[PDB]
Amino acid sequence: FQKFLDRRRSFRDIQGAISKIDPEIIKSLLAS
Amino acid sequence: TLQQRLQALIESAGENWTYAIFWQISHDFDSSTGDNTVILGWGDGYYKGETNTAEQEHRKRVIRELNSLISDEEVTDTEWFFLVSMTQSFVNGVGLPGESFLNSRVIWLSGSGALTGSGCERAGQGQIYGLKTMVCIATQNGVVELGSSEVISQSSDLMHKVNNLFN
Repeated sequence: FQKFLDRRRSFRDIQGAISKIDPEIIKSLLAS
Repeated sequence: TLQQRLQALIESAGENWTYAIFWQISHDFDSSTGDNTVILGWGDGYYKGETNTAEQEHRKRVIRELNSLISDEEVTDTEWFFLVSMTQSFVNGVGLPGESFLNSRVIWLSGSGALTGSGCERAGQGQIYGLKTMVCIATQNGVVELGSSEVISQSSDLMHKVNNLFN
């Protein structure tokens, strides 16, 4: 919608924060 | 810190590496064998980069849940392989990262043949999810792993960089 803005919440953009999350939490989220 | 040096490694790398992972040592005390067993697990990581409905809906859900925690594009197989790798750990000697560490050597699987032909499940899955090259390089406190959707052959220039960026 022609916003520049820009907002980044894509994986590529939050991986740094994701990598710091405790693996056991990633297990549960991935287990659904 | 670690993520910085992981990004450093592939933002200067000779070829195009998709990601880089530091597998980190720890020790858990198994009271049965009395062995302070050494285990490799997720330390940090850096993804750089370049399916079906049931799959992509599953992945998109996970990504927005993490987004909810921290704070809608499709999720490529390499991004997804990178992420699910956070779940994996390796007893010393076991698997591609554990073999590299226990034996203090570099293990270079180049080409889709190498990956599937290795008999390492992590390398096999990697081929499934778009990787063409997998490398594990042992350092002092763990293993640095590089992966790529391209096919890359053993450069000492790489093993050079890794030795520098890590003790």
